[PDB]
Formats: sequence, structure tokens, C-alpha cells
Amino acid sequence: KNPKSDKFKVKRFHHIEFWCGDATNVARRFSWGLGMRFSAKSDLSTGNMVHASYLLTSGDLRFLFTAPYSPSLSAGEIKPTTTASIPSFDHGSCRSFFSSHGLGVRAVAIEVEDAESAFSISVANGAIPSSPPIVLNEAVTIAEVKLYGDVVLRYVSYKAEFLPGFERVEDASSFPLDYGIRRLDHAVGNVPELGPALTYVAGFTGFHQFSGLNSAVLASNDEMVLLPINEPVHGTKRKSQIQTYLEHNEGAGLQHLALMSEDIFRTLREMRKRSSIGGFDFMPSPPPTYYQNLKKRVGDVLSDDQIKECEELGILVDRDDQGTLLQIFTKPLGDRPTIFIEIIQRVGCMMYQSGGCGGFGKGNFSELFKSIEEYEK
Amino acid sequence: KNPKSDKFKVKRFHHIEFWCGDATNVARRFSWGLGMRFSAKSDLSTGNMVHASYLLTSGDLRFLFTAPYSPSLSAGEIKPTTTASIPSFDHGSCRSFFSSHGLGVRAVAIEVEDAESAFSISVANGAIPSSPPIVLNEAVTIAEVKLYGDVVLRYVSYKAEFLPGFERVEDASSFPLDYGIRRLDHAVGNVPELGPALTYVAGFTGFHQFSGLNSAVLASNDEMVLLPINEPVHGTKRKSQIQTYLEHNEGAGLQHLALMSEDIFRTLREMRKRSSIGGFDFMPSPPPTYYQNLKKRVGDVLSDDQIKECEELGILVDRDDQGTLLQIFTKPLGDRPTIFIEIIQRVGCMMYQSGGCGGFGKGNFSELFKSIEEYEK
Ligand SMILES: CCCC(=N)C1=C(O)C[C@@H](C[C@@H](C)SCC)CC1=O
Ligand SMILES: CCCC(=N)C1=C(O)C[C@@H](C[C@@H](C)SCC)CC1=O
Ligand SMILES: [Co+2]
Ligand SMILES: [Co+2]
Repeated sequence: KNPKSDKFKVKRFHHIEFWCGDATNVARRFSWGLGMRFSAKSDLSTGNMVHASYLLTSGDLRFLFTAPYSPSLSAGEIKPTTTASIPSFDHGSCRSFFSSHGLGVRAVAIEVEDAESAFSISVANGAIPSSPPIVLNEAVTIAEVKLYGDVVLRYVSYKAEFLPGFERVEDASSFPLDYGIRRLDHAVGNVPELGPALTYVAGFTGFHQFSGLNSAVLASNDEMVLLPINEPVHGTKRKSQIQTYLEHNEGAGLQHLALMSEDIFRTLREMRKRSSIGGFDFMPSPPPTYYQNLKKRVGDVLSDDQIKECEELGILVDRDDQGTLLQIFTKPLGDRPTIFIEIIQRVGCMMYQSGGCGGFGKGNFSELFKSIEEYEK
Repeated sequence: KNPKSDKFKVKRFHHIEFWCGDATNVARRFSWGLGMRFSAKSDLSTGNMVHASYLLTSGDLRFLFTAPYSPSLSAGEIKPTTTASIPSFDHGSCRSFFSSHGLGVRAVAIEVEDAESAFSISVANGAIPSSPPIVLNEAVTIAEVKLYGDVVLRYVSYKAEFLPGFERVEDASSFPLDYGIRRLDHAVGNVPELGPALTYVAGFTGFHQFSGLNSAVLASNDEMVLLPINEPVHGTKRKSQIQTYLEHNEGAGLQHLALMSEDIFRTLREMRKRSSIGGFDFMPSPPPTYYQNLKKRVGDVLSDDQIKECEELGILVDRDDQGTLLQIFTKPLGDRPTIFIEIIQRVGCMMYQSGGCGGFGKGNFSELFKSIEEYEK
């Protein structure tokens, strides 16, 4: 049941912005670990005296890494005369965010038809404003509202390059890495209380509802923008990983980003080759019993060769009534046990592919526990 | 003339500590870009609730990357009950350092015979104390005094692993990268006023004296610990790069680290292969006229094949009366035009090799200007 109740026209995920202490080092690490190219910059060399911002791309996936310069470089500026390319940026906010949360996602950005209208309608419907609409070079409009914690939902709309003031990166500095990642599939928040969080966000967007935790997913009209939200469940034997997140993150924030691959086997081969030479580490693989049990569940979708390929790469498999999901999770991206990445590929629900085909892997809670007990043997 | 006036027994450079916002991402980037292995850690997985610290090694070179966790994780602790492995660490100091300077060197650490005695004698001779001697596990003593800006000189002494509380890194996470770097040759500070800086440091150590700037080098008795210091020269047509450093760094700090390679050609081949895939970029190469003029200066030390190999890698060559120096400089390591790295190899002054063989490249100021004018042609 999709009531198509979006209060404004949403298109697709546009970009994710990380707030960093040093954007250069984080962007270089992510580029090598994920196979994303350097594609745009806004920094001192482009006349930005306020913040350093570096854009990585893989397919339609856009990761932005931003860090503040010394406020002394821009002490003479006022907002009307700013050299910042992202007018919502604030030195104090950025330093406070990073000191409080460490490395993490500041903005989940979605492309909309009219960012000024989306902002107005959102705020009229309960959204807490964060940055009012600003028109950039008469070409792009950006606005921001609070999503959860210190994470903002950023609206971007184009009348017709990434943003005005960003320069394309010289091909010499731009090496064409590509491990197969193509777009953001969903972005997941952790909050202390799921009920109020859902009511707030669904309140101002009109998005509809699509062990250790309770969870729910908000979706846009075509269900291509997907925003799951988790809350902890207290009292269990093993401490809730959602609660661990909230403690180490100092409150609510973005938990994980799910990146769709057009060939998850190639992506995971390439990422695992680089885990120990600057890239990303992966969660421990499920036991061999999990992969023996895959024949009964998905033996009609994957060959036995494709199933053993899942086993050597540590990939998880789940299935609902509509499609099948291949997924795997990285270890945390930074010092704190907070944000991590999921790599996914979906098979089925062809019409293009419909959003959320195969679900989000909820069936792997019981399947992993069963395989861990069965492999104890 | 070496008067051998060290006021305490100094051995060698021991390690360099960077203060970071996220130690994981910086350490992974540096490991891949420089070919250093992950060798020790102190973090949540080792029981450290205060800071995340990761040690990289190449030969005798030790780079330490440290970042603070949320102070809430350790709110119940006091110094007597701390889980920090580096007792001098302070959340407030680290956050203030990184907000003020961005990514940079906090500590230049030297091994001494007795850190408690070196601290006492230093402070008795004008050193500004930073952290008093602390004995770790009855095995290692650490103490710190101010060097310049917010950089400290750290004394380390061993009675007989890196530091107590650090754990060796599991070989799976430890990939044996090595591009040929073997030790720290010298570490260079930028200050507003050279005279007072020299008087202060030479005052408390007893170290002896060994365009756009004035400079001088302080050295230990065997001249294996080398600490050059720069000051700007104002008024020139081209603005002093020392002054640019001080503005973007918000004052004095460490300008560059010079890393000795046992095979600079191999090091530069390996580093240049990775410049655009997560590693480090290099300053623009000198014109071909510079390399034509190399035959007259060093044609008796390097073959013409070895000289063309310098040319394809962009290596600089200088020579004093005692030896010859091969060197090259990276672009800045992070967002700000502040800290960078020099790769060097020295030929000559065999006895072992004496410290500072070939100087520091001062002759390349005139040689580059001459080659740039000659190549204008
Ligand atoms: C926020 C909820 C939506 C969502 N994205 C989500 C996840 O990705 C994690 C899945 C759990 C197991 C795969 S974890 C064991 C390796 C289930 C799930 O529901
Ligand atoms: C602090 C001074 C000691 C020192 N380390 C030092 C440097 O490394 C830079 C050298 C200058 C040219 C190579 S720069 C043009 C590429 C000269 C020099 O004196
Ligand atoms: Co997910
Ligand atoms: Co040097």
C-alpha cells in the first residue's frame, strides 16, 4: 500500500556530505577504498576561504567531504560577501559537530523540483529549519531542515557541474577508479525513540511507511528515496548495538549508508583486495552452514557457483516475496563504532527496478542465529 | 665545529605524533601513500576509553596518529585511574590543537637515556614544561616540554613493544608495505622570530648550531637529531611561504618532516604510482635545464643514467664539501598549505654515515632560479 502522499515532488538522492576534520585525508581514503573518482573541488585554490570541500563520484553516487579552514582567513567576510560555496556552512557548527560526533554524515541531500517550495512546505508541516533557501548563481537552490540529531535533510533543485563555485578536477589528479558502485540505495538513522522520529519526518515530508532494535522505513512516492530509522531495545543479554551507537556518537545520527553495486561480486573483490592497504574492512563472514542453507532459500535464483562466490566474499542473501537481496557490511568507517557502509545488489521486481526490491535483510537475523547454532553442531 | 654541549644524553629520533580528528582515516591514507605498515594500536579494543592511537612503521621511522573519543566515555576517570596509554593526552588540548592548526605534528619524540633527568635538566635550563615525567608499567618514562607553537619535544627512555598499553597489530590487518623509507632525518619548525626560538631551544638542550626565509639548524652531539628552524623574510615580491604557513597554521608549528630512504628512486617510483589513488602528490618538477646543469655539478657522483632517473622522478640534487643530497618535496599533507614531507637520500661522509651529510639543499635556491631563467631561454 503506497498512498503517494509526498507533500512536494522528490526526485532522487543527490549527495551525502561528511563533516571532517581534514577533508583531504578522508576523501583520499574513501576514494581508494570504495573506487570513487575525484570529480569536483571547492577550496583555497578555487577562492573559497571558508571551507575545503571535495566531491567523489561513482556512477550517480556523490560523496562530499568538507572541513573548515581557520576562521581567520575569512574574518573580514559577512554572509553577503562570503567566499563559501555552500552558504549553509558555519565554522562553529562544523567544529561542534565533529567534536561531538567525530567523522560522520552531516547532510542527506535529495534533489527536488523546487527547493524553496520544499523548504516552505516542510516547515509549514513541522520541520525544524536549519538553513533557509539560498539561490546560487541564479542556477541552483539549496535549503536544509533538521532530520535527526545533528543530521540535516538538504533539498537541492536545479533550474536546468555539482554546485556553482565548485571546479571540475584536473584529469591528472582524477584517476578513473570504479569498483562497480552506482547509487545510494538507502540511508539509515539511529535515534533514542523511533515513534517520535517517524512522526516528525513523515509529518513534514509525506513519506509513507514502507534483535536489539525496532525499525521502520520511510519512502518517497516512487520509493526511490528510502530512509530507515532504528531505535534500541533495552534489557537484552547482548547489549543493543543501536544503544552502543548512541553512546559513542553522543546521540542520534546516521548509522549506515547502503550503496548499490551493479556487480556486487566485483565490488567486493576490489574492496577486499584493499582492506589492508588503506581501504575498508568487512564484518566477519557467516559460517559455512549459512551458505549450505542458501541452497534451500535462494537455490532458484543463484547457481551453486554463484552461491560459492557469495561464500568466498562473505556476502549475505535475503529474499522477500518480490525479490532477492545481496548485501554485506563494512566495519566502522572511522575511529568510533558509529557509521559504517553496506554494499547491496537487488535482483527482481522488474517493470527499471522498483525501489526496495527484496527488502532490507530482516530475514538474516534469524538465518544468522540459526546458522551459528547449526555450525556449533 | 661541534662543541658536544648536550646537557643530557640523546640517542635518536623515536617517533612523530600527529594529532588528528579521525586517526583511522589519516593513518590508512599515510600507510598507503608512504608504504608504512600498521604495527601497534591503543584504542577501545585495547581498553583505552580516552584516545584512539595507531602506530605506523617503516624501518626505524615511527608515525603515531591520535584522536580523542567522546569525553563521556571516560567521564568517571581521574588521572590516577586513566585508561589512556599516553598519559600526557588531554581531550581539550587535542581538540583545541586541531581546531586551531588542523592536521599536524603535536610531538617530536626523541629517545634519551633518562627522560626524568632530561626533563629536569631541560626545565632547569629554561624549557617550558608541558607534561611531567610519568613512568609507564615500570618500563618506560615519558616527559614533554614546549618546542615551538603548540609542538612539544617528547623525551622517551626505556629501562631495557612501542609503549605499555599498546598492542601489536594482528598480521591479517598488518600488510607488509615498504617503499624504502627507513628513518627520520630532520624535522623543521616555522616560527615568527628565529633568534628567540634558537636561544630558547639551544638554551635548554645544549644542541649546537649545525629567499623568503632565514634559517638555522640545531643538532645533538653526534648530529643525528637535527632540528632546523625557519623565520619569514618580509617585503619580497613573492610572498614568503614561511609567512603563508604562519597565517594558515595560526602561528608557529612543524613545517616539514624529512624521511630518509635507502633507495630514493624506488621510493619515488612507488609513491608517484599512488599519488592519484589515495597517496601523496609532489611539487612540480624542475625544468629540463636543471637536469642538464646537473652534469657539471654532480656528474662525478651520479652516472648519466642515474641523472636521467632523477629527471623522470623530479628529484633535486645538491652538494656541499662533504657529501651529496638527493631530495624531493610533497605537496601539503592535508587541507591547509602547512605541513609537507621531504624524501631524501644522502651519499658520502662514510666513517656509518655522519649526520647531515650534504647539508639540507640550500644550494638549490640559486640552482632552481638559474634553471628557471635559463629554461625561459
Ligand atoms: C534500518 C533497518 C533497515 C536496514 N537497512 C537493515 C539493515 O541493513 C541490517 C539488516 C540486519 C542484518 C543484515 S545484520 C547481520 C550481519 C536488517 C535491516 O533491517
Ligand atoms: C629549514 C632549512 C633546512 C631545510 N630542511 C631546507 C629544506 O629542506 C628546503 C631547501 C630549499 C629547496 C630545496 S626548496 C625548492 C624545491 C633548503 C633548506 O634549507
Ligand atoms: Co541496510
Ligand atoms: Co629539509
